[PDB]
Amino acid sequence: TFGTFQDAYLSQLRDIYHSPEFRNAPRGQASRERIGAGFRLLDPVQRHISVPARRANVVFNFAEALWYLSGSDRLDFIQYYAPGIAAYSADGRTLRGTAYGPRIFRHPAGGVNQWENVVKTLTDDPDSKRAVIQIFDPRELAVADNIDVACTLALQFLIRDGLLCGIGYMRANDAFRGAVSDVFSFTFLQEFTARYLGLGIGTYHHVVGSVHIYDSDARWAERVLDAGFPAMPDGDNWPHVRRVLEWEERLRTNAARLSADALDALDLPAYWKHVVALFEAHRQVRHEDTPDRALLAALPEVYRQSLAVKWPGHFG
Amino acid sequence: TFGTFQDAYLSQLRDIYHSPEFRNAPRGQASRERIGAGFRLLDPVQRHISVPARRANVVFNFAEALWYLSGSDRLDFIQYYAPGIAAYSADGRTLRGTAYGPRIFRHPAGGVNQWENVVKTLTDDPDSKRAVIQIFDPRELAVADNIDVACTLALQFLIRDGLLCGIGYMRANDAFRGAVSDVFSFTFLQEFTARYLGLGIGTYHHVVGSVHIYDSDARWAERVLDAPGFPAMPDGDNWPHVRRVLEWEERLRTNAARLSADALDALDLPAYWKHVVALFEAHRQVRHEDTPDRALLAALPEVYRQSLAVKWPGHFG
Ligand SMILES: Nc1ccn([C@@H]2O[C@H](COP(=O)(O)O)[C@@H](O)[C@H]2O)c(=O)n1
Ligand SMILES: Nc1ccn([C@@H]2O[C@H](COP(=O)(O)O)[C@@H](O)[C@H]2O)c(=O)n1
Repeated sequence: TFGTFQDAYLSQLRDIYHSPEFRNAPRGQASRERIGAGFRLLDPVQRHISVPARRANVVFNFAEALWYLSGSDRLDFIQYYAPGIAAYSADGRTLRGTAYGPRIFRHPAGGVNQWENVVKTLTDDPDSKRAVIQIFDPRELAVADNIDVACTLALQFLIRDGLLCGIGYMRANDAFRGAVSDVFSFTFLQEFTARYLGLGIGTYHHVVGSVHIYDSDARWAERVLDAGFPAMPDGDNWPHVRRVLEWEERLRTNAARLSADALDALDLPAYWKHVVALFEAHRQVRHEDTPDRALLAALPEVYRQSLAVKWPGHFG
Repeated sequence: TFGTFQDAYLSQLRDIYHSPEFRNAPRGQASRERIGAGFRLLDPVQRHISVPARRANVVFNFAEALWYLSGSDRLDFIQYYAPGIAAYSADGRTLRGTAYGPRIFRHPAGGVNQWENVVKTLTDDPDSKRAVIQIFDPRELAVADNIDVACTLALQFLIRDGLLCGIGYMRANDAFRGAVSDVFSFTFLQEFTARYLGLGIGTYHHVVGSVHIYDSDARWAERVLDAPGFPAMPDGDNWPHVRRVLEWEERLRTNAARLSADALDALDLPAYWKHVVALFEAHRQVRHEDTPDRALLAALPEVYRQSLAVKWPGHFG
């Protein structure tokens, strides 16, 4: 049990790096590994990693979570924030196992919107043990030479004492890289759903079959070992997400830009204005426009620190 | 971490009973509950409960596991061993979420034999992290008033240091009743698969979203709280033996045949599977009111004799 994700993240990283159970090479990727590992977070909203040596990217973290909420499998959207994710696209256009959006909202088994069914299940029986979003699909292992097999099995939500608890079940999790964005996204979905249901945030449980540090990340993991997040507004945030996704697409494609004062004047809750400002900052970097230091100064300090460490030549 | 399932079972039972995180009533079923609970077994073959107050039914244990291997969803097979299970059959003929057989061997999401794909995956890449059998299906929540939604999410197998390790992921588990047969079945499938792959047995991990004791079981669970090795399955491909065992299972369940102690010893089966068919003949004696055979009983492994003697003491005690 940990208070924040960063404490759990660093504890687990130390366990795997210094006390691995196995050394092996699944699909040729040499790794340190432990089997059957998990942790509990008492405060899932505190979902960010701020250790400067880790250079956690809060823009990618929100982008991935909103990519899921958009229901999209398109590579162009997410590789803009994480160019290396193109390695898992067989067609150069879409992602399969990596794209949890379609798994949540139009699952390959029947096209089912599982998020809606979970909300209906919890509304009809608040104590339900059945409110599960299935991610994995049985046909993924029937694909020959599949380069992108879902590694999350399911997400479960439970309403307990007026709080929404969440459980993420994964068959495998990269303890150094993937875990940072997976726990961010799963606790983001948990909070989003809690707000929608009018509930407080309960605990988050992460449970993983194989937790591992790839040997190719050993040096960076060692640098990290040698070294408040704001709350989403109450209620139904879908209208805000739709507007943020509109700004996301226009900024990513450089079809729009917004100054610091334009951002502050957007008709959005402050929480979501800051997410749009992250995307405008990222546009300045990727499309080589003038970095806006007034933009940076208006962000929450957690975001300011992420930007200054990720892009010190722009925001440092 | 526990040496045997019985140690983990009793420890989890006492944890839920004495220190439940929640008391609630999903679908109106009042319970004591803990969230996100798991354990690790070092010896998954030692999968049985031998506390007499629990009256664990090794015949049902093997019947459920073989029902899964048969790929069947039929109620008539399994309700013969567990009469109350018909409460989860909407049509009186089949089981849905309770029937893991079709989920393993012909999953409704594409008609996929996942066991075959797991064996192929682990043969092509022994270190694979992908060898997962999915059980739950997203369409199960799509219609209201479903009385039988799968509570197992997935089973994963990993080859680590030449040993087949298993992980069962469940969204919910009855810690007092269902967990006894679920862990039996999952570690049985683990051992079966390891023998097929020519591997030894590693660890088994059980992880469950909601683990609970139903209030209606509290009296029995209190009695259990107030209160011999399991044999190893033979090496190699046990499918041909399973097929023969299933032929005998149906003949005995329908009272179309009977097996004397000498008829059991003459079966063309490894000793391990002869004992399983003997369990079915003993069960036939119970269900069809035939003479309890003392000689059958004496030839069984000690673990099985104790289960029969406690469960049906007038027949086998
Ligand atoms: N969301 C994701 C997607 C992939 N991953 C990583 O990618 C790997 C995919 O390779 P396998 O399919 O071989 O497992 C996982 O084992 C895990 O290391 C992750 O940790 N989180
Ligand atoms: N294999 C199975 C099948 C059912 N069960 C029990 O049946 C219940 C089914 O009800 P829910 O669908 O409400 O969970 C589970 O919560 C669990 O108590 C089990 O423990 N093992």
